Order: sequence, then structure tokens, then C-alpha cells
Amino acid sequence: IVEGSDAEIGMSPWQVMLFRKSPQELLCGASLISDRWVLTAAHCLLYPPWDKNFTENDLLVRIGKHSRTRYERNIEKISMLEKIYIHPRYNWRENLDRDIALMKLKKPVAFSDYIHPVCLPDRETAASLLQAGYKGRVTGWGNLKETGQPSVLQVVNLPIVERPVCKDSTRIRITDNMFCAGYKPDEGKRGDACEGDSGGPFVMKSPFNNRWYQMGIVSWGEGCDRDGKYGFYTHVFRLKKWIQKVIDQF
Amino acid sequence: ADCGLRPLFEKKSLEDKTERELLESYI
Amino acid sequence: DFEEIPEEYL
Ligand SMILES: CN(C)[C@H]1CCN(C(=O)[C@H](CNC(=O)c2ccc(Cl)s2)NS(=O)(=O)c2cccc(N3CCCCC3=O)c2OC(F)F)C1
Ligand SMILES: *[C@@H]1O[C@H](CO)[C@@H](O)[C@H](O)[C@H]1NC(C)=O
Ligand code: NA
Ligand code: NA
Repeated sequence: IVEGSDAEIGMSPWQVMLFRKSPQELLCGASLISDRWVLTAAHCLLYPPWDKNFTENDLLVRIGKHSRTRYERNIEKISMLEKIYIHPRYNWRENLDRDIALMKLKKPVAFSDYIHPVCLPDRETAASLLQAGYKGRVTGWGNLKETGQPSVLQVVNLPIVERPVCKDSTRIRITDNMFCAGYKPDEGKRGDACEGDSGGPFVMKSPFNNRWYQMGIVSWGEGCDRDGKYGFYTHVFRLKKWIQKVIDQF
Repeated sequence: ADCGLRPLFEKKSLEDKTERELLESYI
Repeated sequence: DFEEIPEEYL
């Protein structure tokens, strides 16, 4: 996260770190949506241009974390993957359209002060909250700059941007399964997700029921925090039929 | 049924340092 | 860079 701040303890208890087994490293962000299901970006698991195609046994999921590198004994929970599910229409060749994946844990994770699932939006939550100017929150242990690494989980609040402004900021084809967020060069405020934050959550706190909802998944940006560029997020509600199909079937 | 409610915040009626910035944007 | 995690998880 660029131009963010340290998260408070238990501020984002649905935050999940995707961790490579060998060599031991941060791969991506992710989020806890139930005691056995974790949501992330499909590109965190499959990205043929970078020779990335992970299997369940290559990874671990670390839940309840605050420190990036430290093993948070009695706080974090490390989980193994039972199965990875990637959206069948995830477009890795062009624009990362439908950049979503689910991971089922081998065993349920126990909830605590530091571990708790986020809500997924329904149609009414999405219509109410996904409006230009409305701010969401992005969290992650990714790079602090485009060109180091944080000691603890970082947080940044960013406004959703009008579809024409998102489209006009890039040469990439933007779809209805994406939304963009961040400040305009003239707004005098900054911030963005960056490498290592991908797959993490973009959340909003409903003013109707005071619950946090994950509206987006950190997907991509042309670099990080560049003036006139914006961060692109997978539109979670638009892919809810697929999420529900996977959780219902397996 | 208990999704999106944080033990250290919503469950104790404590607010985090910047959630008010989100609420103020929801015009 | 990352602190070693218990053997059981590997
Ligand atoms: C693309 N997937 C696989 C991962 C790998 C690195 N990613 C990037 O977007 C990087 C670093 N910036 C970010 O991760 C983010 C910045 C803001 C958000 Cl939100 S995520 N930005 S980048 O500039 O270095 C970059 C590096 C490799 C690939 C891409 N993309 C993403 C869009 C579709 C095609 C493409 O090549 C890409 O983004 C750019 F096109 F916009 C995500
Ligand atoms: C990814 O790996 C699996 C084997 O684990 C293979 O069946 C599949 O075709 C691979 N996909 C790509 C796009 O390389
Ligand atoms: Na364009
Ligand atoms: Na920008």
C-alpha cells in the first residue's frame, strides 16, 4: 500500500496473507468470507505470462496477522488448502477480466478477536454503496512504493471513480466486472494498492447496518499511485452468481 | 450471520481511526 | 526475511 498508514490491531480481521511454502514469501492478499473459504484474485494463482500456476500444496494461508514477517504465535492461524477454484472465464490474456478465485481450507479456522469474516454484498448493498465519490478501504502487506516493504499491515481509504474517468486513464479495455478507485491529480490526497496487495479486499462499511462488505478485490494498476492512474478492482457483486455456485457445489 | 462485525470495534462500540472518513463520503 | 513458521504447517 502506497501513502497509507499502519492498521490498528483487529482493524481488518478478514485479512488473509497468501504465503508461498518454498521459498517462504508473501504472494498476495486475500480475505476470509467464512470459516472454510478464502477469496482472492485469480492472477495470484494463475498468470501464465509470469509462469505462475500454483497448486494447493505450493501455498499456505495465514489469518489473523498484523506483522508482515513475524510468526505471530497464539494470534495468527496457518491453514492448508483443500482446493483452489478459479473463475472459468478469468481473462489472463488481455485485461484480467473476472479476476477472482476461491480457496477452500482443509479445516475450519477458529474465530477470535483477530480472525473474523467479512460480508459479501447482495444487489441492494452494491447499488447503495458502489457510487463515484464513495470511499472504500484497501489493506495489505504489499510494497510501500512502485520503485520498501512494511513492518505491519497497511491501510488506505480511496474514493470510487466515475466509469468514464477509469476508462480514460488507460489503454486497457475496462469491463463491467471491474471498478476503479483513487484520487484525481487535483484532489491533493494520494494512495493506492501496490505489488503484494493484489488479491486483498476493498471494503466499505454500510451506514444502513454498520457491517463491513467486501465490494472489490485488488486486481491491477499501471504501476502504483501514479498521478492520473487508478487502481482496478474486481467487482465482487457482479461475480456473486459464480461465488455462490462454487460454495453451493463443493 | 455475524459477518462484517469486528470483535475489537463494532462488537465493543469502538470506532477505528479513519472509518468516519468512509461515512462522510456516503452522501 | 520471513520468520520460520512451525514445521507442522510445511
Ligand atoms: C497483473 N497481475 C498479474 C498482477 C502482477 C502485478 N500487478 C500489477 O497491477 C502491477 C503492480 N500494481 C498493482 O498490483 C496494483 C496497483 C493498484 C492496484 Cl488496485 S493493484 N502493475 S504493472 O503495471 O506492473 C503490471 C504488471 C504486469 C501485468 C499487468 N497487467 C494488468 C492489467 C492487464 C494486463 C497486464 O499486463 C500490470 O498492470 C498494468 F497493466 F496495468 C498485478
Ligand atoms: C496449470 O497446472 C495444471 C496442473 O497442475 C495443468 O493441468 C493446467 O493445464 C495448467 N494451466 C496452465 C494455463 O498452464
Ligand atoms: Na481508454
Ligand atoms: Na493515481
